[PDB]
Amino acid sequence: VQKLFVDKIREYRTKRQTSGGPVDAGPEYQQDLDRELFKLKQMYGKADMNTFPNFTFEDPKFEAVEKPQS
Amino acid sequence: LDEATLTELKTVLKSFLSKGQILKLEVKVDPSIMGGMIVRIGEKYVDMSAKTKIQKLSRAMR
Repeated sequence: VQKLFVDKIREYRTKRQTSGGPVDAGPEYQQDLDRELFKLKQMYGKADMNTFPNFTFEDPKFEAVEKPQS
Repeated sequence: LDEATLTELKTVLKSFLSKGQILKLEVKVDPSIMGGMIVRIGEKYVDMSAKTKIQKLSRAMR
């Protein structure tokens, strides 16, 4: 069916004329890609784009031992 | 169809069997097959139709 071989490539080239993502999204693709974009961040964490690690650690304080001896 | 494309298929379907015989046939019209014809010489079923849209699952099958 090479007449069908040409007819699924030629209506693939029409999909390669794109402006803003989906062609017939409407309220469908706008809600779904925003529902999924939250879920990759919801149970994952709150993370910005480029912020480095900012913290500070304190070690164990070295106490002394009192000892009258001999 | 017309006479020039049917009397071939009432004669090119005789070229298969070749055993001194006088062939018979049935016709039934179906539009869900979009663009072809299926034929069944006995239990043979050479299918050429618009099933070939489902065979383009391999494009979506990695």
